[PDB]
Amino acid sequence: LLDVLSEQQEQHQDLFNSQRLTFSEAMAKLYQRLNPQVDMGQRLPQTIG
Amino acid sequence: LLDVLSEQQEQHQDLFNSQRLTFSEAMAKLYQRLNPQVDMGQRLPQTIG
Repeated sequence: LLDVLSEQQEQHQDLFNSQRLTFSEAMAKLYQRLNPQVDMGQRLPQTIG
Repeated sequence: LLDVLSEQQEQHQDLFNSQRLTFSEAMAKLYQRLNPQVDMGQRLPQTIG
């Protein structure tokens, strides 16, 4: 996730500019996209972010 | 919800008649349209229905 943030921020800006997603929710959803073995949404994306 | 089902679903067909979602999803979306304050455990509307 750190590597994606540092070098590939723009490549998922679609997720970040998503008005539906808060910054923590955007982070949580990105963490869901890459490394999908941690995929978890029953604990709210806001909290995981 | 039972009372609305008895007598007012005919105002809610818009939700019902939408190809976006299935019948159980329609029920879930109706119920959450009712009692809007009541959130759920961020689960699929399929399961809620």
